[PDB]
Amino acid sequence: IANPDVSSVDYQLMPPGSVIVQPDEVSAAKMLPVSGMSKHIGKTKRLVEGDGLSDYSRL
Amino acid sequence: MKSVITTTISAADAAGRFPSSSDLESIQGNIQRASARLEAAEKLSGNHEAVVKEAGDACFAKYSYLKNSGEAGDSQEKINKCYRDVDHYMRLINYSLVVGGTGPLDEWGIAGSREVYRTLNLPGSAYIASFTFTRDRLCVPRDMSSQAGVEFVAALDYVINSLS
Amino acid sequence: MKSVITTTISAADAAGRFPSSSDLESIQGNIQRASARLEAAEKLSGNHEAVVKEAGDACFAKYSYLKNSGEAGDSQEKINKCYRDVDHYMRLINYSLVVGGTGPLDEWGIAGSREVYRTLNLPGSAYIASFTFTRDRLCVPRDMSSQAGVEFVAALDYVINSLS
Amino acid sequence: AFSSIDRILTADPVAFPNGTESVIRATYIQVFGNAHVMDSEREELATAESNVCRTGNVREFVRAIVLSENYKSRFFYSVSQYRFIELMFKHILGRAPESRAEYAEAMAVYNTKGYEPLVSWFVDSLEYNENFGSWIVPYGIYQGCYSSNELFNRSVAMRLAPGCSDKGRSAMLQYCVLSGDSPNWLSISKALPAGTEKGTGLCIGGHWQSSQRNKQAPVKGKSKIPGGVIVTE
Amino acid sequence: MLDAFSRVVVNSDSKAAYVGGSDLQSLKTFISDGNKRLDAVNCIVSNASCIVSDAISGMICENPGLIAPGGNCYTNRRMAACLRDGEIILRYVSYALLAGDSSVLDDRCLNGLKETYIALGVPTASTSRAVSIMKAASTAFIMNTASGRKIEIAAGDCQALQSEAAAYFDKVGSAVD
Amino acid sequence: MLDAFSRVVVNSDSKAAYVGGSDLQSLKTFISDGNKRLDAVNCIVSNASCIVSDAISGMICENPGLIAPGGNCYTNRRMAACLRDGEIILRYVSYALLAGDSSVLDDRCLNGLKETYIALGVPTASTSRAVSIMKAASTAFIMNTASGRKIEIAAGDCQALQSEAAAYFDKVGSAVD
Amino acid sequence: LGTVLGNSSLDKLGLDKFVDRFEVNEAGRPDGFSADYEVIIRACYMQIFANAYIMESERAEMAKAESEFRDGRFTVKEFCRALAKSYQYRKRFFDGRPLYGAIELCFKHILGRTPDGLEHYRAKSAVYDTKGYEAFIDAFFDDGEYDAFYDSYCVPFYRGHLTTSNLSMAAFTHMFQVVRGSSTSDKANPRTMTNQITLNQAGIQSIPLAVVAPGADGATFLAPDASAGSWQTGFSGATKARTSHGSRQEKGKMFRIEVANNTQYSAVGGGSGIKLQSRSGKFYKMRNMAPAKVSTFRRANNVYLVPFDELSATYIKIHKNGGSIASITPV
Amino acid sequence: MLDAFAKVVAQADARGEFLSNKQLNSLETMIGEGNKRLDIVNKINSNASTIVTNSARALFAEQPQLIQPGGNAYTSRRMAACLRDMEIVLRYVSYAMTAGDSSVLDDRCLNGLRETYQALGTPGTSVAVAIQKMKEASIALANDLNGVPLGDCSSLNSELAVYFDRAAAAVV
Ligand SMILES: *CCC1=C(C)C(=O)N[C@H]1Cc1[nH]c(/C=C2\N=C(C[C@H]3NC(=O)C(CC)=C3C)C(C)=C2CCC(=O)O)c(CCC(=O)O)c1C
Ligand SMILES: C=CC1=C(C)[C@@H](Cc2[nH]c(/C=C3N=C(/C=C4\NC(=O)[C@H](C)[C@H]4CC)C(C)=C\3CCC(=O)O)c(CCC(=O)O)c2C)NC1=O
Ligand SMILES: C=CC1=C(C)[C@@H](Cc2[nH]c(/C=C3N=C(/C=C4\NC(=O)[C@H](C)[C@H]4CC)C(C)=C\3CCC(=O)O)c(CCC(=O)O)c2C)NC1=O
Ligand SMILES: C=CC1=C(C)[C@@H](Cc2[nH]c(/C=C3N=C(/C=C4\NC(=O)[C@H](C)[C@H]4CC)C(C)=C\3CCC(=O)O)c(CCC(=O)O)c2C)NC1=O
Ligand SMILES: C=CC1=C(C)[C@@H](Cc2[nH]c(/C=C3N=C(/C=C4\NC(=O)[C@H](C)[C@H]4CC)C(C)=C\3CCC(=O)O)c(CCC(=O)O)c2C)NC1=O
Ligand SMILES: C=CC1=C(C)[C@@H](Cc2[nH]c(/C=C3N=C(/C=C4\NC(=O)[C@H](C)[C@H]4CC)C(C)=C\3CCC(=O)O)c(CCC(=O)O)c2C)NC1=O
Ligand SMILES: C=CC1=C(C)[C@@H](Cc2[nH]c(/C=C3N=C(/C=C4\NC(=O)[C@H](C)[C@H]4CC)C(C)=C\3CCC(=O)O)c(CCC(=O)O)c2C)NC1=O
Ligand SMILES: C=CC1=C(C)[C@@H](Cc2[nH]c(/C=C3N=C(/C=C4\NC(=O)[C@H](C)[C@H]4CC)C(C)=C\3CCC(=O)O)c(CCC(=O)O)c2C)NC1=O
Ligand SMILES: C=CC1=C(C)[C@@H](Cc2[nH]c(/C=C3N=C(/C=C4\NC(=O)[C@H](C)[C@H]4CC)C(C)=C\3CCC(=O)O)c(CCC(=O)O)c2C)NC1=O
Ligand SMILES: C=CC1=C(C)[C@@H](Cc2[nH]c(/C=C3N=C(/C=C4\NC(=O)[C@H](C)[C@H]4CC)C(C)=C\3CCC(=O)O)c(CCC(=O)O)c2C)NC1=O
Ligand SMILES: C=CC1=C(C)[C@@H](Cc2[nH]c(/C=C3N=C(/C=C4\NC(=O)[C@H](C)[C@H]4CC)C(C)=C\3CCC(=O)O)c(CCC(=O)O)c2C)NC1=O
Ligand SMILES: C=CC1=C(C)[C@@H](Cc2[nH]c(/C=C3N=C(/C=C4\NC(=O)[C@H](C)[C@H]4CC)C(C)=C\3CCC(=O)O)c(CCC(=O)O)c2C)NC1=O
Ligand SMILES: CCC1=C(C)[C@@H](CC2=N/C(=C\c3[nH]c(C[C@@H]4NC(=O)C(C)=C4CC)c(C)c3CCC(=O)O)C(CCC(=O)O)=C2C)NC1=O
Repeated sequence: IANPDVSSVDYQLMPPGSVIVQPDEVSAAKMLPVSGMSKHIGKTKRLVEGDGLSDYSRL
Repeated sequence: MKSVITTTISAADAAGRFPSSSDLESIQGNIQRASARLEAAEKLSGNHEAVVKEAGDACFAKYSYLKNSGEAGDSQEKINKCYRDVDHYMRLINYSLVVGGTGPLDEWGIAGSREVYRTLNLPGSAYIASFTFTRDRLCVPRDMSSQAGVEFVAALDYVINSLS
Repeated sequence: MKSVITTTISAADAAGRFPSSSDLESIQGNIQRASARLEAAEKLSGNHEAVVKEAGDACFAKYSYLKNSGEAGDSQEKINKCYRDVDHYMRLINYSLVVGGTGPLDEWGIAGSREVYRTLNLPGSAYIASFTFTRDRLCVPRDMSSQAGVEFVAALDYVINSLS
Repeated sequence: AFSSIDRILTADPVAFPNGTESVIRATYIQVFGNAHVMDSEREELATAESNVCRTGNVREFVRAIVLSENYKSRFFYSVSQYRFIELMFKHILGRAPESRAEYAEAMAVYNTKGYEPLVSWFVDSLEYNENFGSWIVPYGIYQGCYSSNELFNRSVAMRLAPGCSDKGRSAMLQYCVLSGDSPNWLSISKALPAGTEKGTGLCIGGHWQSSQRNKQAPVKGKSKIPGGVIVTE
Repeated sequence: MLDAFSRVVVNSDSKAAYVGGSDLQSLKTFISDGNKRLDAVNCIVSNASCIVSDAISGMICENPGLIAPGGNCYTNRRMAACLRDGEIILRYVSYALLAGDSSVLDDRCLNGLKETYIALGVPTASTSRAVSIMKAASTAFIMNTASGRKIEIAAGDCQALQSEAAAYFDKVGSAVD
Repeated sequence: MLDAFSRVVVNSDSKAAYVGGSDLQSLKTFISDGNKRLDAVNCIVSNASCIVSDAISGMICENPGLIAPGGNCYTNRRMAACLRDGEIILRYVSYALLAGDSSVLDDRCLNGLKETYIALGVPTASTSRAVSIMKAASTAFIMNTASGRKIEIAAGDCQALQSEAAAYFDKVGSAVD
Repeated sequence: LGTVLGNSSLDKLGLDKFVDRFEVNEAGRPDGFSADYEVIIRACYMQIFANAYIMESERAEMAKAESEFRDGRFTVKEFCRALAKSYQYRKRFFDGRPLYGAIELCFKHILGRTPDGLEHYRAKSAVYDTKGYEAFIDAFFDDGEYDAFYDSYCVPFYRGHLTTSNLSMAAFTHMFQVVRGSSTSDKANPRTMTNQITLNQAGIQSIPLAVVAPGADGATFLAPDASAGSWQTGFSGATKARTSHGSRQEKGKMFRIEVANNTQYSAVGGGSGIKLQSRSGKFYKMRNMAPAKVSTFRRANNVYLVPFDELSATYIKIHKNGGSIASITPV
Repeated sequence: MLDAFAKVVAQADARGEFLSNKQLNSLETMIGEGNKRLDIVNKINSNASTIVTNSARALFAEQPQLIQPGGNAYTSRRMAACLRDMEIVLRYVSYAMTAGDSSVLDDRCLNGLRETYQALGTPGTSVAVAIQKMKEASIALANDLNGVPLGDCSSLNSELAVYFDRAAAAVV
């Protein structure tokens, strides 16, 4: 669920270097195949193989 | 469910005889070709995910009219059914690959398919596009053993020639 | 070849009796609905060429991927086979329309079709696109008698429900 | 109004200020359809050609053509009044009638007065002035967000596919105007420009046929509340 | 173009009779609840761009094959025409809320839409899904239950009117299918 | 296997008299209502593919555990026997629409169907659900209120006949449960 | 065994060995070899005798017919006819049974369906009475049925279970009463035997029965018969009715449960080991606290009609008495 | 059991939707019909004994097989069974007339009635003739304008007739 309600991280107050942005795949063709299933875009990312289990039960 | 041992047991059963040396030679050949079949089964259960992913991606890479309108799949749900059906197919190729006859692939996948693909407006040529992509994709002596490759190609060809 | 009179003659023949008054009432209804059937046959033999032309043009209007590459209709010859096939179909609708049962349409067009369109990689959905275009685009009051239009639509619906 | 196909696919308007001969020719094809005029008819229209080589009132050019016997002969003498009014819409405005009321308006302006008042009625429409003015040759417009959807369907169906020539064909919009049923999807589909993916709707198949919208069919609607579904009828 | 008044008059026209009691009674119920209809149309109008944005963005995110190459949202021009159409649909629904009768929505936009989206190759599944998203978002704004905006109005029950607006959206989504 | 005629004749045979006036009068009403029944059977027969397809596909979409592995429809052949069964049910219903009496449907197909589907493992609820979808779609085609096919016939009243067809479908759906 | 495993219900219904097919693909004459024909010939005995035992000495009966099958004399249609007319087939199936049972067997042997309605019985009984035994057997074989389904070169198979024959739902269930899976022969099951006519009330009135799959316990029910009331005087005791009318429906839909093996040793009242009424051995139930010699369950196989809300309790009671459930059908 | 209302709620829960406004309008309509409905049920419950008695007289008069020795209604016991069965049929048609749904009449009486009358040797068609007589007498009694406010009751008599026709259809 993890949702903060009253919450804003400014990301303009940070020092000029320390805003880093990373894209999993830097391509057009591989972010979306012709068919619907996707591992990045849409709700289709929900249906990747793996990640079905959970490791937070250690608490 | 057809295999070596079910064909020979069912054949001698239809005869009315105990199993002579002929059936024993047949199951001897089963346990000769076994290692190549099970190697192919190990690698198929290894990377089934990426095989089905490349299969459907190339299937809509060929035919784009699938999402054109009602024909084929124009929604995320139908494409989910697409990748699920190719999951079933590779799972039956794994099963027939373990059994070593085309029995579970025939009775579960092939038998009475035509009424279903016909009635539910499913084109078979797109299935064949998926399988002929995966047929071509495997590289001889790059992963599985050369005979295992032969075993896998044979089974997949059976799927294609049974489809259309 | 199924019609009213062949069904009742074959039925009384399977019985082993002379045709009683029931068969006579059946062929009486044949010669009641006859005039609307033959009117529809006259107009179909009138403009078959424009009907088949609109049918194929809408069939490749709906489907365009037939034209590219491996798929049928790519070359001029295959598309000529396309309009020839729809010529056969409207000619069988004319024949069953004259006979008044689905007999010649069934035995000449429908019987054993599925192995042929399945084997020769021919999609049936394109045929249905052609017939549903020729089914949707007609006015009973304008170009046909009221009863005739019903008869024509009925025959054409039979074709569609026998196809896929 | 995005106007999706206005400049991307459809060719640009023939404005006046370029060479006169191209304006004259393009107006022949638009005002006429593919008429394919010959030597006699072009000699017969020479004084309008003079008036438009002189001043570029292409509005007055179109007026002068539609008043001439070459246009009157074909369309007002071989052709029946239903088709006459409809073609008049197509030749002058580029577009079809959007409703039965407007078609009744044009027919009424005919029957009260005559031919010339009708022609001046098309040429003096405010809609015609905003689309074309005095300086731009008529053409088919892709506005987007039209007043009626039927305006788009009838307009495209009556703007024929390349190589039109209404001299063979018969009137497709009379039952369509009076009934309010929009034309066949195939004729609409044939007339669209290239790259519009002509008629890849028409969902046909074992499942989801839905080939003809049916007015009388009852209306159903389902929404999902955390309890379950509300169907509103 | 007929409002609720013209519907009562046209129906009374067929029998060639005066308005009478009962039809005027239902029309009295129309007039009394007019402010609720007024503020309802104000709610759907004063958020409308944002409804269209959220609905079409949701339509793409539910079905990511539209933005896939080959889909009907794949280009900028196709996407512009897409946003344009959603805006038009919400416009005529707003007109149908002011009128109280769906004659305007039937004569302007709905008539000849299936044939248009057939002609252009637009997908039915995408069209009806986007309409349904505008339906739910619109009724959520009309009950003042939006999770992003809660504006101040006088309290009152408005079940009827929300069912009416849901009936217009179901008319559009049923019309494209 | 008896229609309305055979029913009247057998009942008047157990009564042991001549046919009589009242029986013949009701049968005159049957024959005078003949062509409506003709056109009705025409409608349901010339929509067989859609009725079976939509019905069973709706049965799967309502209850998606049929298609899950271990369900009746999971096997490919099972799906074909499923579609065949839907087709046959629709077929005998069309026969009962012709005959005017359900004797054909009761003696042929309805008799022992429950115990067959019990013995094979078929869930009764899914089938009842499929028969109900065939009912609603079949009455919508018989009343020309289908949402994508609107054929022209002369207008009239066929409410009686719709209730008749719905009675045969309710006979089947009540017969499997 | 069951339904769900293997994605095929019909294997597990006991029709596992009946799927194999035999046709003579060899045209002309067989000289020297005699493997393939002896296989087909064996399947003809397995079909027409329905797995009945033929001794080596007996094989000398029908040896002429057998030496004419091997030659170009008899198609297997006509060889099957020759096996059907001979003294063997008369002794087993015709002479032992009443005329009606004989008919039903002749369908199990020749056509492989059951009779569905009384009229099929009308046809065959009529032909027998007019013309005798040979015309009876011809009337099976000389019909459009056999010719269409088998085409004269294929050995008969059980098709009564199959959807393709129109039959009746009744004839499907009746089909499983007549065929009990591989081991059961013609007289192997009860309900056929020699003097029994198998299903008569069932086959005549097209009462669809129920299916108990063979095995998995409760394999035998052989449910008790009912009489017909004051007219055609009957005993009302023995069986629950197939119907369940109103007044008890309330409380859920009615289920007919058939319990199969009921015995004294099995019946314990829920607690293991047999109850001893007296200190020393008197194991029957004390009636009025005085010793009785009447068994607790008096016929094996009693039935229960039980509404839904009472199912659980009844489901417990059966298993209290160690009875085993054959089948449960909603009624 | 199902009553108009129960059937609509039961279906609406079997899909798990709420009731649309359309359904609620229909419900309200049937209620507004409901006084007349209770009037028909009152008529039938009153004169029921004369319906059964007279209809049995006409049954045995038109078919004098059953009163003779060896006929099916020949014994004191079997006669009483015969009359009581007629009273059963008339009872449930009165029930289904109240409920507005034909479910009670099917589930309690008609569904499986033929299996019984086969199983007993009772001629089914003779029962059908008897139910036709109760239909004649009951409708002609239901359309009596005695003691009651005037209006239109054609639809309710139509419905009632449908129930009896279903009874004679279910025995035959
Ligand atoms: C191709 C056949 C067809 C044409 C043509 C047409 O206009 N519509 C269909 C027939 C049709 N179907 C219904 C009713 C229902 N159909 C379904 C099945 C679908 N609903 C689903 O959720 C799914 C799975 C995603 C499917 C396949 C259902 C559930 C109904 C409503 C059932 C009910 O209880 O009412 C109708 C009647 C409605 C209408 O379109 O007017 C028709 C004509
Ligand atoms: C054991 C093996 C096995 C299979 C191989 C599948 C085959 C299969 N697919 C579907 C059903 C389906 N299959 C597809 C798939 C397609 N979508 C398209 O765009 C393409 C043409 C194609 C993928 C290449 C779709 C879309 C459906 C649903 C069709 C519909 O409901 O319209 C169904 C009907 C039941 C269902 O809806 O799931 C079945 C039996 N099922 C099995 O049990
Ligand atoms: C279970 C069956 C199964 C297969 C059959 C393979 C098929 C397969 N091959 C590759 C992937 C690959 N396959 C090849 C092979 C080729 N090199 C060439 O020069 C030839 C054209 C061809 C051998 C004949 C190469 C080179 C890659 C890597 C491609 C790349 O990263 O560019 C991938 C993507 C994942 C990966 O990088 O490994 C997959 C799924 N994988 C499986 O799980
Ligand atoms: C008596 C009735 C009757 C018919 C209905 C036809 C049906 C038919 N069509 C083909 C054969 C064919 N039919 C088509 C037609 C098609 N091209 C496409 O792009 C579309 C999918 C489709 C038109 C709508 C084509 C292309 C072939 C040749 C296929 C090939 O050789 O690849 C054949 C095989 C023999 C041949 O090559 O001609 C047959 C039997 N023939 C008959 O005798
Ligand atoms: C043998 C059977 C047979 C038919 C059933 C018809 C079907 C048919 N109609 C048209 C053609 C046509 N059909 C109509 C009819 C319509 N006008 C409308 O307002 C309604 C939607 C509809 C009447 C209900 C119209 C208007 C055209 C001309 C369409 C056009 O040119 O735009 C054409 C093309 C050739 C032509 O222009 O005539 C054909 C084949 N022709 C045949 O040979
Ligand atoms: C309705 C009546 C009517 C007329 C009387 C003419 C008059 C006329 N002539 C010209 C135009 C012209 N007229 C002439 C004629 C001449 N060449 C010479 O050597 C001589 C002096 C003279 C013939 C005696 C020429 C040459 C032009 C073209 C002038 C130019 O472009 O330089 C124009 C301008 C438009 C055009 O270029 O055609 C007009 C209006 N037009 C009409 O509509
Ligand atoms: C008065 C009412 C009225 C309407 C309702 C619209 C309807 C409409 N939309 C388009 C045209 C269009 N409409 C869309 C919209 C879509 N994009 C998608 O991804 C979805 C399926 C869908 C939004 C839900 C698109 C993409 C086009 C352009 C199609 C193309 O050019 O390929 C056109 C053709 C003209 C144009 O290009 O603008 C028309 C008439 N126009 C009107 O005048
Ligand atoms: C020109 C534009 C214009 C508007 C947009 C409205 C806005 C508006 N609404 C009300 C007044 C009202 N508006 C509503 C409406 C509501 N009922 C509820 O349950 C919901 C929260 C909400 C509908 C979504 C109600 C109930 C009142 C009366 C409030 C009261 O008297 O308690 C009033 C005060 C005058 C009156 O009582 O009518 C005004 C100005 N009026 C206008 O002139
Ligand atoms: C051999 C096949 C065959 C048919 C299929 C029918 C078709 C048919 N129906 C009608 C005639 C009719 N058909 C209907 C039926 C309808 N009522 C409605 O509410 C629905 C739209 C529709 C049922 C689904 C009606 C009402 C009439 C009479 C129309 C009228 O007189 O207004 C007529 C004209 C003659 C007549 O009045 O009977 C004909 C030929 N007749 C045949 O001979
Ligand atoms: C004359 C009337 C008549 C009928 C009504 C049918 C009834 C019927 N269905 C099946 C057989 C079948 N019927 C179904 C149907 C089902 N699939 C499901 O997912 C649902 C529960 C259900 C559709 C609603 C299936 C799947 C089979 C095959 C079962 C199996 O082999 O496992 C069989 C056994 C023979 C066969 O395999 O075809 C029979 C008799 N047959 C008839 O002759
Ligand atoms: C809850 C609903 C309900 C019913 C509807 C009845 C139906 C019914 N009737 C009988 C039984 C009977 N029913 C009749 C009636 C008939 N006599 C004839 O001459 C006519 C054909 C027919 C009256 C029209 C007779 C005579 C018997 C006794 C049959 C016999 O014993 O021979 C029985 C068997 C038990 C018994 O003997 O009573 C049952 C279940 N019982 C119920 O519980
Ligand atoms: C508790 C017991 C009980 C009853 C027995 C009824 C009796 C009854 N009936 C009506 C009312 C009515 N009853 C009938 C019935 C008739 N239609 C005719 O054609 C026939 C003469 C007759 C059926 C045999 C009609 C038509 C009305 C409405 C009369 C009218 O409004 O004109 C009313 C007035 C209230 C109303 O309109 O419903 C009452 C109290 N109500 C009860 O509460
Ligand atoms: C990842 C692809 C994706 C989207 C895009 C969204 C789109 C979306 N918005 C919804 C519904 C929705 N959307 C809004 C409007 C929106 N919210 C606000 O508070 C403001 C200011 C808005 C415009 C900026 C509202 C008000 C609702 C109603 C729910 C709510 O209370 O927030 C719903 C629910 C539909 C329903 O109830 O049937 C969806 C699916 N969902 C997705 O999965």
